[PDB]
Amino acid sequence: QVQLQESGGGLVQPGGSLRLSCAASGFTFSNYKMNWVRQAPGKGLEWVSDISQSGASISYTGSVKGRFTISRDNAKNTLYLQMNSLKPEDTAVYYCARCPAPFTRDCFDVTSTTYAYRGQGTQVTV
Amino acid sequence: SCPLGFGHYSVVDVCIFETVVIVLLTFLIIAGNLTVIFVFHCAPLLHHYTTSYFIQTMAYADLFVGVSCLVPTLSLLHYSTGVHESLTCQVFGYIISVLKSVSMWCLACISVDRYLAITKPLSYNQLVTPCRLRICIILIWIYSCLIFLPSFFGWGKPGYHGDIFEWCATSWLTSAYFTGFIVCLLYAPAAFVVCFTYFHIFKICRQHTKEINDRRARFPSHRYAMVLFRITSVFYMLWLPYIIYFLLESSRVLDNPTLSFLTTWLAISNSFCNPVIYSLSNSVF
Amino acid sequence: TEDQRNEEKAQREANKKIEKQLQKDKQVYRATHRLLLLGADNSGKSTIVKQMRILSGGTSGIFETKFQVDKVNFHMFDVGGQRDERRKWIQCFNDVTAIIFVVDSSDYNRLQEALNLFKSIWNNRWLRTISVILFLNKQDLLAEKVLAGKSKIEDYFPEFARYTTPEDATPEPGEDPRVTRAKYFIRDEFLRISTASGDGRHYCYPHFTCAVDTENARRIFNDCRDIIQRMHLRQYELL
Amino acid sequence: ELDQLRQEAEQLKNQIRDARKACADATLSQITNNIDPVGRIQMRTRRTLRGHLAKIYAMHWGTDSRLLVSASQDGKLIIWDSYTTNKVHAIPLRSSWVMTCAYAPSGNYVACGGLDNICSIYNLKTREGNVRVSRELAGHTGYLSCCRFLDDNQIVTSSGDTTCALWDIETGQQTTTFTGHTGDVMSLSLAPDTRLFVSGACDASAKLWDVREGMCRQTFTGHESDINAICFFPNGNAFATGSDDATCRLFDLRADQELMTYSHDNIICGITSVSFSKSGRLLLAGYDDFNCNVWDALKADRAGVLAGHDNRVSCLGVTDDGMAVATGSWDSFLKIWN
Amino acid sequence: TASIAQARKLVEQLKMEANIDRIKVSKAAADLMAYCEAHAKEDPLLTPVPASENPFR
Ligand SMILES: Cc1nn(-c2cccc3cc(Cc4cccc(C(F)(F)F)c4)sc23)c(CO)c1C(=O)NCCO
Repeated sequence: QVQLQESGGGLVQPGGSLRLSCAASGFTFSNYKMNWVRQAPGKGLEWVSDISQSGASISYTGSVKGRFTISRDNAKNTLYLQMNSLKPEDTAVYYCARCPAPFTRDCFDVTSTTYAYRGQGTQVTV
Repeated sequence: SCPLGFGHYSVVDVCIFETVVIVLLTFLIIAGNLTVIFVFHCAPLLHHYTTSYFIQTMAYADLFVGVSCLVPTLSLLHYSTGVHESLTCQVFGYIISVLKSVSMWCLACISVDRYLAITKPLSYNQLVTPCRLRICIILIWIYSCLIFLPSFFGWGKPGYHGDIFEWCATSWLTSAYFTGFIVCLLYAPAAFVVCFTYFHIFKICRQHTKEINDRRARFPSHRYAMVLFRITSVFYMLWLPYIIYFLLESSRVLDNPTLSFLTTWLAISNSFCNPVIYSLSNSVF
Repeated sequence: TEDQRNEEKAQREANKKIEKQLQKDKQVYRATHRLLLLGADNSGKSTIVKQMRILSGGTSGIFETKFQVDKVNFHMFDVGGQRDERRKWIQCFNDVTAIIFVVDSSDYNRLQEALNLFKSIWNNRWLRTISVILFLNKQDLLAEKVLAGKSKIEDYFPEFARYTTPEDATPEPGEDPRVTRAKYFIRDEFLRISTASGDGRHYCYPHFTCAVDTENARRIFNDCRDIIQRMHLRQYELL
Repeated sequence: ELDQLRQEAEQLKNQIRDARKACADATLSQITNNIDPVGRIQMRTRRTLRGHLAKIYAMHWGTDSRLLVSASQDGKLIIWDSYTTNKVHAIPLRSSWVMTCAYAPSGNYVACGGLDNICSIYNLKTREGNVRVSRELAGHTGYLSCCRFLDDNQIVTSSGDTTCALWDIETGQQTTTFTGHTGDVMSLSLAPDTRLFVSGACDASAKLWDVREGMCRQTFTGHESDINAICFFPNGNAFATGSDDATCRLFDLRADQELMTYSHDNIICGITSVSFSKSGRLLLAGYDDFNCNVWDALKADRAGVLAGHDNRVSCLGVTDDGMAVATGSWDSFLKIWN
Repeated sequence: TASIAQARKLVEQLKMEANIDRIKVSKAAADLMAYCEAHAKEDPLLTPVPASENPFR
């Protein structure tokens, strides 16, 4: 089964730092581009960051590129997001999202519906 | 005229070196045109619905060029006649002249079709219809037949193709007007429209390449049809030596038989183009 | 035998009738140019449809807009009946002449969503030969947002402070240089997505359009002309 | 009881996974190592069927193994005689975004549907002699992906609204609705006894459904991406799936787990269509690398290749007697192979 | 009651893998092999036939 499991979260003082870890099982990790998405309370899902298959190509959203650091461990089949200098706008539910097809540079991961290759999610409060 | 030198030509057919290059070249034309005839009609995988018909007419006409140039030249060794070879010479010369004319005008129509595709792209399929295409092919054949018809009624020799027979090479002569006048009214429009269409295609390519390179400089960041563009130009500037010799004789003092043979030998070998169009494009099959 | 001869020649003449009908249908199909309208709810892509309807009939969810620009027929399809996931039904539009992309440029919160949708369309395997005609809608709302303040682009895009106007390309739509820098920064975001990939097979055609703009049909005509010219120039020429 | 319910559901998942791994430890590949291989399968394009203006998504064979129907997004539904390459019928469609077509096993009706969210049933045998639309089935809220006729009055449709549906044709009402997929359902196949049908969706899962009971018996996972094509093994106790992870898989119903994986290192594009031969020894799959692969279904080796299409292979069909394979593609041509 | 329906689906899976039957461990694989052996020579694709009884040739 294609499973993504998020770990890390909880209360943190503003300006803190967290390390969200997404464990991936049921598929080859190296062949898929990975994303971090979040859903603010009373708001829709918005994409935060994405990292390529090897990990070389990396991009972030308007939440500053300096605060957040995405990385991936293809040997460990896991996806890390290092969250620095937390602001109260960062209170959201965070999802690691595999984008659907391998060997692709296109990904469709922020659908409100039951997008299959998204984790159950973790809560970050700040 | 024999480069080795066999004396002046007669019914004896002394210099067979003249014949063998013709026979081999027309054999290659027959083989290549038979192959291209087989490959579009049996397996039209890439067709494009407009250039296919004109290229098909080219392949048919060029295969008939090869057959109608190989059969008399091969037959000259076996069967030779002293009488009734004259009318045979006008018939052969007219046939070869008309067939080369329809091949040239078919590439001219490729040129104007590509110009209509570039210049009026959104109304292109409205403007050209397969009924108009078939009408264009029919008037190509009719026009080529009607231009060279006065060679039968006695306005002069239409071309140097029929020089393989003895009597046309010596006695029958080109004329100044209605030969190189009506005949140039046939040849000059084809060269004009090919040059015009490629000039406009290169102007459009200049504008689009300018815009693309300007945007690429603004943002620093990380095969079958292509053959047709070059080989038509190769075809037309291969037609030029025969046209230059034809005009430069045109019943005036300049006359060279070796230049005649070489120039119309190139003018016949330009029928290599249609097999070369498919051979360079498709390494696999 | 004889009755199977009757049956087979009746089958052949039925095939001939079918084939002449299909060649008429081929002429009608080649006469028209098909566009895929795509965008979001905040973008006024339904409004631009209303200008080409001047210059809800569709009850199947998908919208059809037929408009006529100088004896050329354009059929634009707005897909609305489907879900939010669009992986599979976007593959039906590979042979579309151009994707019309409509962006709300005043709203900055969903600009990144539009950029990501543009990137996914641009890098898709079945859409990598389709040029995109980009309409940046509600440019009048963009001007009132930047001049009033309190909604800074720098909050959503931290590289706007390090950006200057490229050459002051067309100052007449946006008079004040702040408005010009804002709209040209958004345009450069979409075109730096466009120029990163795509080996000359397709290009973006950005425009700055208002809500009451009435020349979008002519813009689509000119961009489609350039698309077909570039396709022919790429096909039989390397250049 | 929220923690108790989550613990119960996780224990249910672990229990069924352990039940699958304890049900069988052997594989069909180690069972069939003694079996002689099929060898090279050479198939030739016995016919080329031309006449579609645009790309083709769907075809369906008739039960006579001679007639077939094809759907293309130029707006035409063309019924072809494969023996003599004659176009028997050409139905113009109201919506030109058709994605599926089904030919009724009696031969009297044909079906189509697509982005219009409507299944159109066209009557072929009419007294006036020219085909009209018999029924217009509306009620799905997404595009229609696949439809199959149970008989002349029952139609089953998979849609992009994550649901399947059994409709009674003459009354135009959804008799049964099959829910449980979370992604867009892309394909369905009917069982030989037409009591069951499987359906694969974009959630990398396949589901077996009872037509009369209206609920899902079994769920099959193992794919890593969207499932584009599903097909029963001819016995009806197994089925194969093709998906976007460049992999085909063979599952058995009674064992409720995957028996084989058909993939190779050089194959990276997804599978668009799958089908079985009449015996079930050969599994044919259409790909996005523009050709089809014939697989030995009992040892998972690439037995043959069907190259000959200039674009991706969208549909693939095998006759009831198994004589020929028809392959459609985005290059607007069908090909009949033996 | 989507969660209740999914939980009951998992319950139904537990009921099915409670008692399928007392079978051989690789019996389903043997069933597939037996079907492909039993319908082997009747396949036109697997066993090639001359062009007399093949209407596409
Ligand atoms: C054979 C031959 N050539 N010649 C020539 C002498 C001087 C110039 C030319 C120019 C020619 C034009 C041409 C060139 C290439 C293909 C063709 C084609 F149309 F036939 F294909 C035509 S032929 C020829 C003669 C005697 O005039 C003879 C002959 O009478 N007997 C045999 C030889 O000893």
